[PDB]
Amino acid sequence: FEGELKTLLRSGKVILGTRKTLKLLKTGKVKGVVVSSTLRQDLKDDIMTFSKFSDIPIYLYKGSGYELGTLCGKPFMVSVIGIVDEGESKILEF
RNA sequence: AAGCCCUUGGAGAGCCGUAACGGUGAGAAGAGGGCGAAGGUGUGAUGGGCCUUCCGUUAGGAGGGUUCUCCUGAUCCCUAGU
Repeated sequence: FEGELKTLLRSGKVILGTRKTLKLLKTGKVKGVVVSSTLRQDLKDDIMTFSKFSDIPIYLYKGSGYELGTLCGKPFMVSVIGIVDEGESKILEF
Protein backbone atom coordinates (compact mmCIF):
# COMPACT_ATOMS: atom_id res chain seq x y z
CA PHE A 1 0.00 0.00 0.00
CA GLU A 2 2.57 2.53 1.15
CA GLY A 3 4.78 1.79 -1.84
CA GLU A 4 1.85 2.62 -4.10
CA LEU A 5 1.32 5.89 -2.24
CA LYS A 6 5.02 6.77 -2.11
CA THR A 7 5.09 6.61 -5.90
CA LEU A 8 2.29 9.16 -6.21
CA LEU A 9 4.00 11.74 -4.01
CA ARG A 10 7.17 11.23 -6.04
CA SER A 11 5.69 12.38 -9.33
CA GLY A 12 1.90 12.28 -9.38
CA LYS A 13 0.04 15.49 -8.71
CA VAL A 14 -1.58 15.70 -5.28
CA ILE A 15 -3.89 18.06 -3.40
CA LEU A 16 -3.62 18.82 0.32
CA GLY A 17 -6.34 20.55 2.32
CA THR A 18 -10.06 19.84 2.41
CA ARG A 19 -11.17 23.27 1.21
CA LYS A 20 -9.41 22.99 -2.14
CA THR A 21 -10.37 19.39 -2.83
CA LEU A 22 -13.90 19.89 -1.51
CA LYS A 23 -14.13 22.94 -3.74
CA LEU A 24 -12.74 20.84 -6.56
CA LEU A 25 -14.45 17.52 -5.90
CA LYS A 26 -17.97 18.89 -6.28
CA THR A 27 -16.91 19.80 -9.83
CA GLY A 28 -15.97 16.16 -10.40
CA LYS A 29 -12.36 16.83 -11.38
CA VAL A 30 -10.43 14.55 -9.03
CA LYS A 31 -9.04 11.09 -9.71
CA GLY A 32 -9.51 9.94 -6.13
CA VAL A 33 -9.55 10.94 -2.48
CA VAL A 34 -8.27 9.07 0.59
CA VAL A 35 -9.44 10.11 4.06
CA SER A 36 -8.05 9.11 7.43
CA SER A 37 -10.39 8.04 10.21
CA THR A 38 -9.90 11.36 11.99
CA LEU A 39 -12.07 13.50 9.70
CA ARG A 40 -14.70 15.55 11.50
CA GLN A 41 -17.97 13.73 10.99
CA ASP A 42 -19.66 16.89 9.69
CA LEU A 43 -17.65 16.55 6.47
CA LYS A 44 -17.39 12.78 6.11
CA ASP A 45 -20.98 12.45 4.92
CA ASP A 46 -20.53 15.30 2.46
CA ILE A 47 -17.54 13.52 0.94
CA MET A 48 -19.57 10.32 0.87
CA THR A 49 -22.57 12.22 -0.48
CA PHE A 50 -20.38 13.94 -3.04
CA SER A 51 -18.64 10.63 -3.74
CA LYS A 52 -21.64 9.20 -5.58
CA PHE A 53 -22.33 12.37 -7.57
CA SER A 54 -19.52 11.63 -10.01
CA ASP A 55 -18.44 8.13 -8.86
CA ILE A 56 -14.91 8.93 -7.69
CA PRO A 57 -13.28 5.97 -5.90
CA ILE A 58 -12.63 6.60 -2.21
CA TYR A 59 -10.31 4.69 0.11
CA LEU A 60 -10.98 4.85 3.84
CA TYR A 61 -7.79 5.24 5.88
CA LYS A 62 -7.87 3.75 9.36
CA GLY A 63 -5.15 6.21 10.40
CA SER A 64 -5.17 9.84 11.47
CA GLY A 65 -3.91 12.96 9.76
CA TYR A 66 -0.46 12.37 11.25
CA GLU A 67 0.46 9.01 9.77
CA LEU A 68 -1.26 10.21 6.61
CA GLY A 69 0.85 13.36 6.86
CA THR A 70 3.89 11.42 8.04
CA LEU A 71 3.56 9.35 4.88
CA CYS A 72 2.80 12.62 3.10
CA GLY A 73 6.00 13.89 4.72
CA LYS A 74 4.56 17.26 5.66
CA PRO A 75 5.35 18.00 9.33
CA PHE A 76 1.69 18.79 10.00
CA MET A 77 -1.23 16.43 9.56
CA VAL A 78 -3.42 16.15 6.49
CA SER A 79 -7.05 15.29 7.08
CA VAL A 80 -7.73 14.41 3.44
CA ILE A 81 -5.85 14.02 0.16
CA GLY A 82 -6.88 15.13 -3.32
CA ILE A 83 -5.62 13.49 -6.51
CA VAL A 84 -5.78 14.86 -10.05
CA ASP A 85 -2.96 12.75 -11.55
CA GLU A 86 -2.31 9.12 -10.72
CA GLY A 87 0.93 9.48 -12.65
CA GLU A 88 2.50 6.04 -12.59
CA SER A 89 1.01 4.56 -9.42
CA LYS A 90 -1.60 1.79 -9.40
CA ILE A 91 -3.97 3.12 -6.76
CA LEU A 92 -7.12 4.22 -8.62
CA GLU A 93 -8.51 0.70 -8.99
CA PHE A 94 -8.82 0.47 -5.20
C1' A B 1 -11.45 48.13 19.54
C1' A B 2 -11.29 43.80 20.70
C1' G B 3 -13.74 39.44 19.84
C1' C B 4 -16.38 36.43 16.73
C1' C B 5 -18.09 35.41 12.04
C1' C B 6 -18.23 35.99 5.63
C1' U B 7 -15.81 35.38 0.91
C1' U B 8 -11.00 35.14 -1.63
C1' G B 9 -6.54 33.20 -0.91
C1' G B 10 -3.12 29.23 -0.65
C1' A B 11 1.96 28.02 3.37
C1' G B 12 6.87 23.82 6.40
C1' A B 13 12.25 22.66 7.36
C1' G B 14 8.74 26.86 8.21
C1' C B 15 5.57 30.90 8.55
C1' C B 16 1.57 34.27 11.83
C1' G B 17 1.36 36.40 16.47
C1' U B 18 1.28 37.54 21.70
C1' A B 19 2.24 40.99 27.88
C1' A B 20 2.11 36.10 28.41
C1' C B 21 -0.06 31.42 26.92
C1' G B 22 -0.14 30.34 21.67
C1' G B 23 -2.39 29.95 15.93
C1' U B 24 -1.32 27.32 11.74
C1' G B 25 -3.21 22.24 6.03
C1' A B 26 -9.59 21.29 10.21
C1' G B 27 -6.72 26.83 5.88
C1' A B 28 -1.82 30.32 8.52
C1' A B 29 -0.22 34.59 5.83
C1' G B 30 -2.29 38.82 2.83
C1' A B 31 -6.51 41.02 0.60
C1' G B 32 -11.31 42.53 0.69
C1' G B 33 -16.06 42.69 4.27
C1' G B 34 -20.33 41.90 8.48
C1' C B 35 -22.09 41.90 13.22
C1' G B 36 -20.67 45.20 15.94
C1' A B 37 -18.59 48.65 23.96
C1' A B 38 -17.08 52.51 26.39
C1' G B 39 -16.87 56.53 24.99
C1' G B 40 -16.35 60.74 21.53
C1' U B 41 -18.35 64.41 17.98
C1' G B 42 -22.93 67.42 16.20
C1' U B 43 -27.59 68.99 18.07
C1' G B 44 -30.22 70.68 22.38
C1' A B 45 -27.59 75.58 23.35
C1' U B 46 -28.66 83.40 19.36
C1' G B 47 -31.43 79.91 26.41
C1' G B 48 -29.47 79.93 30.53
C1' G B 49 -24.44 79.59 33.43
C1' C B 50 -19.21 82.43 34.63
C1' C B 51 -16.71 86.24 35.67
C1' U B 52 -16.73 91.26 35.00
C1' U B 53 -17.12 97.01 33.55
C1' C B 54 -20.11 101.11 34.11
C1' C B 55 -24.40 104.01 34.80
C1' G B 56 -28.15 103.88 37.76
C1' U B 57 -28.22 103.73 42.78
C1' U B 58 -36.05 104.12 44.78
C1' A B 59 -36.56 101.25 40.41
C1' G B 60 -33.49 99.12 37.74
C1' G B 61 -30.50 100.02 33.21
C1' A B 62 -26.22 99.24 29.34
C1' G B 63 -21.80 96.43 27.70
C1' G B 64 -17.42 93.07 27.51
C1' G B 65 -15.39 88.72 26.95
C1' U B 66 -16.08 83.68 28.37
C1' U B 67 -10.09 81.23 23.34
C1' C B 68 -6.26 78.62 21.68
C1' U B 69 -2.16 74.64 22.02
C1' C B 70 -0.40 70.68 24.87
C1' C B 71 0.62 66.84 29.34
C1' U B 72 -0.22 63.37 33.11
C1' G B 73 -4.32 60.56 34.66
C1' A B 74 -7.80 57.31 38.25
C1' U B 75 -9.32 52.27 43.58
C1' C B 76 -14.36 55.76 38.13
C1' C B 77 -16.06 52.47 33.36
C1' C B 78 -16.04 48.26 28.79
C1' U B 79 -13.11 44.88 26.51
C1' A B 80 -10.57 41.36 26.04
C1' G B 81 -7.67 37.40 26.70
C1' U B 82 -5.26 33.56 30.45
